[PDB]
Amino acid sequence: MNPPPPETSNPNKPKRQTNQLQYLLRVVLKTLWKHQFAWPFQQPVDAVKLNLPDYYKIIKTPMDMGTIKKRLENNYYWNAQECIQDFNTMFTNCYIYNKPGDDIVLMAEALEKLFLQKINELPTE
Ligand SMILES: O=c1[nH]c(-c2cccc(NS(=O)(=O)c3cccs3)c2)cs1
Repeated sequence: MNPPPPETSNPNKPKRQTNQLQYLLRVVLKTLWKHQFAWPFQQPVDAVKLNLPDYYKIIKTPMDMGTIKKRLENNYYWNAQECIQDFNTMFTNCYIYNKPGDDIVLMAEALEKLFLQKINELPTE
């Protein structure tokens, strides 16, 4: 069973645009998206499709790059750090749901290193 995907809009929450958030969409996300290991992370885990009936029994704060992309596109975030926390939740979720050395974990580890490389330096505001 799949819960609804994480919100990508919320009228109670204030919106913002910053140079750093623009960069997170235009450079960081859009480059990671093209990586050969990006595909498992491009949309919410579909537990019915993937036959992972325990996925949402284990993972209570799901996150994926599709959701992050839509959040950036909709100016959902207040700042870069908020967006960065979503990437970090995505990676951590993968390590939590799986086991060290798993192929899916190797993919997340590779993406995380590339992500860290790209956010090491952000534009100034
Ligand atoms: O913890 C997470 N698993 C996934 C995911 C996405 C697509 C397919 C799978 N299962 S899978 O096809 O057996 C697989 C194993 C290694 C990479 S994908 C997991 C995303 S986040």
